[PDB]
Amino acid sequence: MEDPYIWMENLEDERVLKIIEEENKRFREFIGELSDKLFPEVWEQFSQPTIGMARITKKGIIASYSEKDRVVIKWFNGDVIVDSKELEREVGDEVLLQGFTTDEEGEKLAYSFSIGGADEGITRIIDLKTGEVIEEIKPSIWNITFLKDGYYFTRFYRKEKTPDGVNPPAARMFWKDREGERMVFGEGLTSGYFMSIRKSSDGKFAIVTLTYGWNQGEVYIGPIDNPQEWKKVYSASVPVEAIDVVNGKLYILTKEGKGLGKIIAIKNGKIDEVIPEGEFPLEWAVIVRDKILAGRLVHASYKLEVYTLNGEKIKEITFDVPGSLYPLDKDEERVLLRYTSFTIPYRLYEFKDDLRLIEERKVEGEFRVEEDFATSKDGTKVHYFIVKGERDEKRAWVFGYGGFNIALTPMFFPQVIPFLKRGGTFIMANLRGGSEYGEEWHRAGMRENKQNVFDDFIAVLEKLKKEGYKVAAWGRSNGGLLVSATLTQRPDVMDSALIGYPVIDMLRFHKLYIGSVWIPEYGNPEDPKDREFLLKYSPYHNVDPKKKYPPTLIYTGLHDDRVHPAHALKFFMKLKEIGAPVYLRVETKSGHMGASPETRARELTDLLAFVLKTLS
Ligand SMILES: [Cl-]
Ligand SMILES: [Cl-]
Repeated sequence: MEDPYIWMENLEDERVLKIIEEENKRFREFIGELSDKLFPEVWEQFSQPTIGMARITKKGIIASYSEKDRVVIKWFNGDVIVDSKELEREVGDEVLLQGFTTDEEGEKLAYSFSIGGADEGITRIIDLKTGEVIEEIKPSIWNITFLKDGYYFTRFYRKEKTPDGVNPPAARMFWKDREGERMVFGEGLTSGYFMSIRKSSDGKFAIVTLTYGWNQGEVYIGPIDNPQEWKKVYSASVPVEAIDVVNGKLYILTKEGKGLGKIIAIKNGKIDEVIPEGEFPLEWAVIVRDKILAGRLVHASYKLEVYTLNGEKIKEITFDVPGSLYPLDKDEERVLLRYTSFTIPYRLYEFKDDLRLIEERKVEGEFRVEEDFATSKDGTKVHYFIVKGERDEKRAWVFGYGGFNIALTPMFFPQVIPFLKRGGTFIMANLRGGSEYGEEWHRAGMRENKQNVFDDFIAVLEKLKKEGYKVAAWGRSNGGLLVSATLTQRPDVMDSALIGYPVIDMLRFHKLYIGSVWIPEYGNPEDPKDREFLLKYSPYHNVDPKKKYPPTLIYTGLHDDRVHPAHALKFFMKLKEIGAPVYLRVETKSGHMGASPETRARELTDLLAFVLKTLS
């Protein structure tokens, strides 16, 4: 099938580079002054201390933080262990710090980073008392689980074949100790299988979870020191999460059945429900002491539920402000949870028998978090969050995603704060295709149902318009598709459009970078039956010259390795063809944002600047 802009898939074509150069200039002249004036306000919010991961050891908590241009790993209220700045001088390059873990004893720490925004990374294992690098592994490994004098770990094969000769993408599990390294699990597994391992709370069992896309899950358990005796004990036609093994009994969180999440247990092959499916999703569950601590997702924010090991509900905990809440780590006694919301970068909580707050960073101001519902084409209620400042200039910045079983739950958007301060309202919409209401909610936005997602977003945008708001619609990656499709269908419901790192060409998405992995979500363009519903919304095929379009910003990054910039370039050329007020920003500086904040903060400042200028 001919494509007039196929040459744009070659990012080294001189025609492509000319366009990128031209449009970055035009965009900079367009928001450059405003962006330079707002940058300090954005930078202030972006760069403040933000926790990443945390770990429990016998010696105390170890946590990572971002602040400004550096990232550190430190003893909680204690010594810095790893400093991204120290690292950069040692290796003489920009470094992104990915994750870390430790041993139970708090004497060994493993952390992974990437030199100069390399697509490859590094793993170092260090001694926590002296700080000596015990080991340095290249490429980086994952899921390090210390035992005795060594550890299990997983490798994810991206470019290379597996040792047993299987093509990527693939995963394999290894054991490493003084005598050396050997593969312990995953031999013969075809491409697409992923694995992870965790210990039981008592340290006696390996719990190994195996996953193939959305439609297969397997659980294995056995003696932590003996992979020869690891046995499959559960099979499911969806990925499930193994929680723990306690007193001969394996606990699993599964979205089998209606798809909302329940906890089952297996003992000697018999399967019992522990906590049956409820009205709202059960997103995670952990066992601590003799209790089950469960994260319940009620209209896309978290309430905390505490149960006995037998599934009798003991207590319920809600939060003052709707938030996202996730388990970071656990030991036998306690779990650490990270909370986040629109005006709360983070809270660090400790759960032992009850919930206790041990750290908080919040943005000061009289901010309100409200919630409402819009009604979609087919009657579906579309929940959304509303964030407001003290002032109301009737200007709304509306964010959605809608896909891939991702719930949109409260989180901190640094560039929205100055917006709220200027009378703006931030809206986060809970569209179909997400996990907000279970696997059925997700399925209701996949393949032929993808139009439902756009209908839900339209319903929110149109509600805001009727209420008198000026409206800027914003989304990234599958969320870029969201705004792009909505723009070509109902440009009349937005006064501004922001399209981030989008998927656009729905007949060729599967031919660029990793896009084939999205086939179960969107459908398969080689099949005419799927093309039939794909072409009904594909933005690349559905630009309407008869329509009037609002100011539109498409933004991407020249060196993104997941969502090919050609989507953005092609949609930009299509809008150019009809003289639409469209802009294109292509980030050229390398790497992402984890420990290289200024490039990312500028990008976000550019978005804020575009909203402020185009809605006025
Ligand atoms: Cl973004
Ligand atoms: Cl980015």
